[PDB]
Amino acid sequence: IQKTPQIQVYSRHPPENGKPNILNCYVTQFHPPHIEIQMLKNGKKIPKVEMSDMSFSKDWSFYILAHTEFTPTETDTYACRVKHDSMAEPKTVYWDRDM
Amino acid sequence: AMAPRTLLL
Amino acid sequence: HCPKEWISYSHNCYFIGMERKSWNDSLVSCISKNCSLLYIDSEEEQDFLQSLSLISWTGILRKGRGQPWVWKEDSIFKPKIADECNCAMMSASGLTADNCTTLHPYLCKCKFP
Amino acid sequence: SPHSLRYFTTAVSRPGLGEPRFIIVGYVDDTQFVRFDSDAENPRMEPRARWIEQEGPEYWERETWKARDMGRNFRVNLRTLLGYYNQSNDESHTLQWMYGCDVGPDGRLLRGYCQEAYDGQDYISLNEDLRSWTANDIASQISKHKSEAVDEAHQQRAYLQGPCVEWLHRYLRLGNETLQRSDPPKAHVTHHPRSEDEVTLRCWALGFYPADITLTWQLNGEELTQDMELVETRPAGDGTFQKWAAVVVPLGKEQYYTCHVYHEGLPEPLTLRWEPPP
Amino acid sequence: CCVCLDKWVGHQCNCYFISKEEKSWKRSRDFCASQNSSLLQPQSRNELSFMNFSQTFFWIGMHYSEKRNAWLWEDGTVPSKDLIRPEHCIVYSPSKSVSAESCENKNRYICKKLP
Ligand SMILES: [Br-]
Repeated sequence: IQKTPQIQVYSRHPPENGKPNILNCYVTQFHPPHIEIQMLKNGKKIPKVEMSDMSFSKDWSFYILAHTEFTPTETDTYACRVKHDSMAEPKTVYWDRDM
Repeated sequence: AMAPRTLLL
Repeated sequence: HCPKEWISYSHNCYFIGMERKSWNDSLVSCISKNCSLLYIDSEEEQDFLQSLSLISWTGILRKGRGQPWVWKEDSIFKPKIADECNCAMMSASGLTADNCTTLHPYLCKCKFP
Repeated sequence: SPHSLRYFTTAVSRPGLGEPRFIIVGYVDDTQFVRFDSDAENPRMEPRARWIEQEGPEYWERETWKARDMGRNFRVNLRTLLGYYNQSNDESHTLQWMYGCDVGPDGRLLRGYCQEAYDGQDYISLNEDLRSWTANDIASQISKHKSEAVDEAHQQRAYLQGPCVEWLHRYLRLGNETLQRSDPPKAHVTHHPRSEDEVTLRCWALGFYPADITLTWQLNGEELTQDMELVETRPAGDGTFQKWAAVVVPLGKEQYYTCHVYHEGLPEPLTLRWEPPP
Repeated sequence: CCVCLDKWVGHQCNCYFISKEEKSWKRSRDFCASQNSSLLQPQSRNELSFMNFSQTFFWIGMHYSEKRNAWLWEDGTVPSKDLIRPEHCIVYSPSKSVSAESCENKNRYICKKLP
């Protein structure tokens, strides 16, 4: 039995075009714990992605917070790509200043 | 602090 | 000189009871073998007993809800004991109170001449 | 008011990629304070809260030692479990263990935990009485019988009522200025034109501690009639939290909608409205 | 008689020293050597029957022979059960578990007094 991860992509601080910030990728309610989390800048991977320690909720499903240093711009498209056993294709969720 | 023992299954 | 099947530490013999007995029966069983139900003298001894990683009835007991824990013969070692749970047992986490009527294993300290 | 000390341990087997990954994460009152990862540069118990750094090398040594024994045993437990379920070694299998303290304002134990799951499914758990286990199938019945033979329930109850309770008190005073702190939420309202006649009003609550919050929208000073969109509270990654509540309002009706922020870090609740530029 | 020195544990006419301290494999066997003993060689099933409930892992007198390309006891003897990497050293739990680990990792140990 597998649990499909739930994703949330958002900034640590209110975004300002040109003002440096932290991009977060909150991946929750998944099983098995083996997961690949890529953070993207215009479809391309970001090397320095910091991972939170793999923990779980009382329903045994895992949760993890991935984060990277980023600079919000009107032109650049930021995303979080998630590869997990429960999905045949990776799930991509784009960052929207609006949420 | 952690438990000194775990379950040996 | 302890029997081959037993434990010898600091000139004292130690053996585990074949059965899990109540506090009273565990005290009675040790006396019947010319030994005494586990008593703690030093932390070095307690830490060695925690290395065995067993559940054992200890000699330390209390008469009631407000009555104090009783142990004698001027041995200052009195470790922290965590209802009808009026008897102390030794575990990997130290001394713990438990219901005397509940069956637990026990260790006897013999100390041959 | 309620306080808790909990350890979440995970052993996730590798398909030939060496030994299984072993993780331990310690939580005091729902906030992480310590971690052990077998994948880190030099596996040891690491501080994940500034207040636990107050512990001497004697503390860290004892915990690094306990963790290294745990990993070894969880690895052996994974090999036992594979044999029970007749599974191939070439697949990712996971063994989880959660145990801990629940104390109220009274510094005494309310409930103790000691439960395990294999491949996301419950395996063996300690009952509220802390004297007996609950098995779920044949494999767990063998493991219950094995635990009984070594008086594991009594051993776990000893830790849960004694050291777990005592250590939780030490941690509670050690990081009081952080654990029981109150970071008030910084609230604002964003305007998003959804349709030709409709608009999305999103009420944000940012940088708050603790995570408990109530965000609600009111039309002309009265609770929601339509469906309110709300995100699950998320961490900002700095120790504080984020959440937002949104409503799909008709165009020209923005002022007839008010947002209410309910958080313990606020003396009086927050009343918010969309502020249009002149 | 069959008595042991201070802090040692006697069982079945054998004297054992169960370490409190963490040491590397080399330093552990060097400590055993000085006390005119050696690291434990539990070729027998329940050598530490008294320690049977313990989940703790201790260094044992096991060495990988790069010439014979198999695991061997400090004795020169060849074991048979419970076992992999030649560069690793072995830890044993009295609960009969066996685990391989870096020889430079710090661990508890058990010395068995020689006759
Ligand atoms: Br007896």
